[PDB]
Amino acid sequence: CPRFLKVKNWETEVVLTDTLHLKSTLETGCTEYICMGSIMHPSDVATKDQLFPLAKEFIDQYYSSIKRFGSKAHMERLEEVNKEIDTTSTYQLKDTELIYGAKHAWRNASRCVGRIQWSKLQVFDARDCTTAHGMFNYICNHVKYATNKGNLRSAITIFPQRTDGKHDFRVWNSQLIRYAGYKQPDGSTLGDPANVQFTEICIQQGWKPPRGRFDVLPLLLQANGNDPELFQIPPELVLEVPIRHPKFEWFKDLGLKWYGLPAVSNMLLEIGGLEFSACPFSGWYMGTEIGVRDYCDNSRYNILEEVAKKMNLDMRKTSSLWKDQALVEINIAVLYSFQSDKVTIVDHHSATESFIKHMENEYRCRGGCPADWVWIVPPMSGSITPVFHQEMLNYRLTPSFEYQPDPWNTHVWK
Amino acid sequence: RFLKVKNWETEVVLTDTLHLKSTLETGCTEYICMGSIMHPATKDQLFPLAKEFIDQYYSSIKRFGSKAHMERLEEVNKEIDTTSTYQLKDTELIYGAKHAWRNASRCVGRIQWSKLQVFDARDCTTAHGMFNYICNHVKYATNKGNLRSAITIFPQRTDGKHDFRVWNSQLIRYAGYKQPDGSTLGDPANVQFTEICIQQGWKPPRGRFDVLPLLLQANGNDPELFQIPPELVLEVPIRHPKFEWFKDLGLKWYGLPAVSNMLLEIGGLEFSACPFSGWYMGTEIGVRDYCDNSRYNILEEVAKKMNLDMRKTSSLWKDQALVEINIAVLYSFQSDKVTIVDHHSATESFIKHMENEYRCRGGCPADWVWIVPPMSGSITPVFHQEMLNYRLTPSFEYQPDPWNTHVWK
Ligand code: HEM
Ligand code: HEM
Ligand SMILES: Cc1cc(N)nc2cc(-c3ccc(OCc4ccc(C#N)cc4)c(CN)c3)ccc12
Ligand SMILES: Cc1cc(N)nc2cc(-c3ccc(OCc4ccc(C#N)cc4)c(CN)c3)ccc12
Ligand SMILES: C[C@H](O)[C@H](O)[C@H]1CNc2nc(N)[nH]c(=O)c2N1
Ligand SMILES: C[C@H](O)[C@H](O)[C@H]1CNc2nc(N)[nH]c(=O)c2N1
Ligand SMILES: [Zn+2]
Repeated sequence: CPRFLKVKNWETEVVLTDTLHLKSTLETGCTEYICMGSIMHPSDVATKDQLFPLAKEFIDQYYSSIKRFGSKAHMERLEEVNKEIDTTSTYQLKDTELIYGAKHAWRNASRCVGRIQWSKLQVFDARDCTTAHGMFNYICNHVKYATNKGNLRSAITIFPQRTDGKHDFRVWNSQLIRYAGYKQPDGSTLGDPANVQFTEICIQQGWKPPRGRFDVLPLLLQANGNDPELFQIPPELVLEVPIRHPKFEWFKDLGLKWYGLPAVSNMLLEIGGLEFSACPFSGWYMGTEIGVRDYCDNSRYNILEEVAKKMNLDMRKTSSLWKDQALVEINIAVLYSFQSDKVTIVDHHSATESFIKHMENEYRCRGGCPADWVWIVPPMSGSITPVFHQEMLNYRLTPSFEYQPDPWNTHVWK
Repeated sequence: RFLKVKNWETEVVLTDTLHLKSTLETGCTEYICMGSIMHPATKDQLFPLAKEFIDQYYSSIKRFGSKAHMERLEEVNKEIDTTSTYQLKDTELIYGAKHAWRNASRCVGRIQWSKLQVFDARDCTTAHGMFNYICNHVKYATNKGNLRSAITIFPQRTDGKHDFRVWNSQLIRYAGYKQPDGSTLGDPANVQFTEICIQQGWKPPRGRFDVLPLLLQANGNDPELFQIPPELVLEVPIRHPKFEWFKDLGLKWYGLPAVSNMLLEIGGLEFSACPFSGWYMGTEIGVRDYCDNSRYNILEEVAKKMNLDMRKTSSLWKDQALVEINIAVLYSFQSDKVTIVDHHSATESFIKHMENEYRCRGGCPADWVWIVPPMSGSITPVFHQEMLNYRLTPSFEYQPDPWNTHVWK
C-alpha cells in the first residue's frame, strides 16, 4: 500500500491526506478486483501466541497516547502482561486501559456518524459481575445514568471478557430497550416486526406478553455461560416520547411513540486481543433512525401509507412522490416531539455537518478517520447533507466494535 | 469463490459467479475500501485484450471456437502485427457499446441496456463531421419527446496525438458565468467550460439558461465551435401541480441527458469521443442539478415561497422544499410528454434487472454509492440490496479534461 491516500470533498474542493490507514488491522472483505462496501457483514479463543503481539500492539498504542512510550512504566507493563499471558493464557486490563480502549473502539467505528463525541463516554467497569441479577443491576444503573431525565449522556457498561468461550457473558437483547413484535395467525405483525424472533424466545423463556403495539421487551441476560434469565426493566427507567406534529393536529391520533435511549447491546468489544462479549453502549438518536428506518421501513412499523392517507395525497402514482412527502412530515414530527419533551436528539443536517468537522479534525490530528459512506450518509435527503459529497476511506482499526453471532444460535443449554 | 448478495427487505439471496471474469482493478485492497472515491497500448498489450473480447463476442452469439471465430482471431492478430491496432467489425462495435452500458456499475438505468441505437462515426475526419453526426444523434434520440437511447462512436485513439474529443461534458448544458459581485449566473458546474467557449469566440447571451455551443476536436486539432440548431434542443418549463407561483421562478431544463466526456474501451481500443444519451431520472435534475449547493442552489428560493421556517435545520425546511421541487420536475416532463422516470420506478426496475442478470449472466456489477438515489434512499428498494462492484470490459471510463492536455496548435 502507498503511504499517503487522498480524499476529496466534491462540494468544497477540500482535499485531505490519510496516513492512518497504514495501521489497519483486519480485512475489509474487498480485494483489488471486487468491492464489498455494501455488504452488511463481510469480513474457540485466542492462543498464547496469537495474544502476545495483539496485547503488545495495544499497550504500545496506549503508552504512546499518554506520551510515555518507551518509558519505564511502559516496559514494566509490557513485561507484566507477557508474564500473565504465559502463566494464565490471558491478561487483565488496567482501569485506565479499559477506558482508553472503549473510547477508541467508538472513535474507530467507521459506521458511526456521531463520533465527534467519542472522548465524552462514561465507562462503567462491570468486570466484577458474576450473575445475571448483577448484570441486571449494572444495566439499570446504566440506563438511569444515560437517560438523565432526557439530558442523555453516552455510556458503555463492560462485563467480564471471554475466557474459554464456554463462560461468555451476553445480553441476548439487540438493544437494552426495544419493542416486542408478535406474529399473528393471519400473517400480520403487531408491534415491531424487527423483534419477532427475540420476542418469541422471551415468551418461551417465560415472559407473559401484554401483546400491545409498544411493549418494552424484558432483558434476557447471560452470565458466565449459564442459561440466560429474564428481568423486567423498571418502567420508570424507560423514557418515552409520544410523537406529534407541529402542524397536523391529527398526527397524535396515530398513537405513535418511541423510546429516548438507543442502547445497542449485541456487539463485541475487542481491546488488545481481549473479547468483551457483553458491552452495551448508548448515545442519543439521530432523528432519521426513528423517523425513516424504524417507522417507514416496509419490514418495520411501515406507517407511510397511513400517514399519506391522513395527508390526503394521491397514492396511485409513484411519481406524485407521496411517499417522499409523508416521510418528511414523519421526520418533522419526530424531531419536534423529542425537542418539545427536552429529550436529546440530533437532526441529520446537524449530525452530518458535525461529522465532517470531526473527520477534518481527525485527519489533521490523527492522520485519518475511517468512515463507511454507505452507513454515514443518512437514509433520506442524502445529497443535501455534506457527507454525500465527501470521499471517505474505510478500514478497520482496533480497539473495535465487532459483530458476533446471535447467542441463541451458539448457546449450549444447561 | 461464489459470492452471495442479500436483499434485507425481501430476504432474497443471489449468487455471484460473474465477478470471477473481471480483470481491471477496483481501487480497494484487502485492508482499505475506496468504495466512495469518485475516481480511484502496444502490439503486446493489445492482442490478449482483443482476443478476450473476440472470444466473448463469439461466445455471445453461440459460435465459440467456430470457423468464423477462428478466422477472426487470425485476422485480428495479423492486423495488430501490420498496423499496431485493429478495426472492429460493425457487429462487434454494436455488441461492445451495448455491453459497456451493461457493465456500467454506476448506472441504475441498465434494464434498457440492449435497446441502444449505435451510430458508427468511425469515418469522421473533421469537427464539421462531428457536428453533423451529433445533430443527427440529438434529433434521433430526442424523437419529439419520446426519447430513445443512443450512442455515436467517433474514430478510436491512434498515437494519442490525434484524439477526437467532445469538450462539452454533455451535448446539451447550460452556461455558467462568474459575476462581478462574486456570485454565479447560470450553472456553476460549467463556469470553466463557458469561459473557454467565450475565449474561443462565443458571444454569450449571459442568461440563466443559455444552451452552450458544441466545442469539437477532430484528429487532435484545435477544437471548433458549433451552435446546435435550436429546434433540435427540447426543453421543459418547470411548473408545479399545486403551487401556481412555482412557474414564476423561471426554471426550465433540457429533455436530453447526453454525456459526452467519457471514454469507451472495447477490446483494447479506446474511443475518446463517444457521446451517449438516454432519458432522465427526475432526481438528477430536481435534487442534484437544482439543489446541490454548488449547482443552481435553489432550495432557499423555493422554501421562501413555501413560507417555511428556515431558522433551524430541524424544521427540515430543506427536505420539504426538495420534495416539492422533485414533484414539479416530474409533473412538468410528464405534462409535456417528455420521457422521464421517477426514482421509485427506476430503482424498482433495477432490482428486477439485477434478478435478470444474476439468472442469465451469473451476476451484475453495481455501485451502491451511485445506484441509491440522492433523496429518499431507504424508501427505495436498492437501499436494502447488497451489491457487488467489479469492473468488466467493454466499459465506459473517465478521461482527463481535454484542456488540461491539449497543446494549442
Ligand atoms: C452520542 C450520539 C450518537 C449518535 C448520534 C450516533 C449515531 C449513529 C448512527 C445514526 C448510526 C447508524 C445506526 C443505524 O443505522 O442503525 C450509528 C452506528 C454506530 N454507532 Fe453511533 N451514535 C452515537 C453514539 C455512539 C456510541 C456512544 C457508540 C459506542 C461507544 C457508538 C457506536 C456505534 C457503532 C459501533 C455503530 C455501528 C453499529 C452497527 O454496525 O450495527 N455510537 N451511530
Ligand atoms: C435510458 C435511460 C437511463 C437512465 C434513466 C439512466 C440513469 C442513470 C443515472 C441516474 C446515473 C447517475 C448519474 C449521476 O448521478 O450523475 C447514471 C450513470 C451512468 N449511466 Fe445511465 N441512465 C440511462 C441510460 C444510459 C445509457 C444509454 C448509457 C450508455 C450507453 C449509460 C451509461 C451510464 C454510465 C457510464 C454512468 C456512470 C457515469 C459516471 O461514472 O460518471 N446510461 N445513469
Ligand atoms: C450508540 C448508538 C446511538 C445511536 N443514535 N444509534 C445507534 C444505532 C446503532 C445500530 C446499528 C445497527 C443496527 O442494526 C441494523 C440492522 C438492520 C436490519 C437487520 C435485519 N434484519 C439487522 C440489523 C441497529 C439496530 N439495533 C442499531 C448502534 C448504536 C447506536
Ligand atoms: C446516460 C445517462 C442518462 C441519465 N438519465 N443520466 C446520466 C447521467 C450521467 C452523469 C454521470 C456523472 C456526471 O458527473 C458528475 C460530476 C460531479 C462532480 C464533478 C466535478 N468536479 C464532475 C462530474 C454527470 C454530469 N454530466 C452525468 C451520465 C449518463 C446519464
Ligand atoms: C444493503 C445495505 O448495505 C444496507 O441496506 C445498509 C445500507 N446503509 C445503512 N446505513 C445505516 N446507517 N444503517 C443501515 O442499516 C444501513 N443498511
Ligand atoms: C463522494 C461521493 O462518492 C460522491 O459525492 C458521489 C456519491 N454518490 C453519487 N451518486 C450518484 N448517482 N451521482 C454522484 O455524482 C454521486 N456522487
Ligand atoms: Zn471496497
